[PDB]
Amino acid sequence: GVTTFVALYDYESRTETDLSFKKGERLQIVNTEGDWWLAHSLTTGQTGYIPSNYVAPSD
Repeated sequence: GVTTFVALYDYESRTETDLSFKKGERLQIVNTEGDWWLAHSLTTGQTGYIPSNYVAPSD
């Protein structure tokens, strides 16, 4: 199903495959095994891996 999170802190992309996002962005997982998740930003429309410890669940 849909699994969504909100960013607690800004994250700047530093690799070829991760995703930059800002505090407050809504992100969905494209599941939550592990610490790095493939995500899509509902805010920005971009995608990439995000660190799970920068985000928190959001209905």
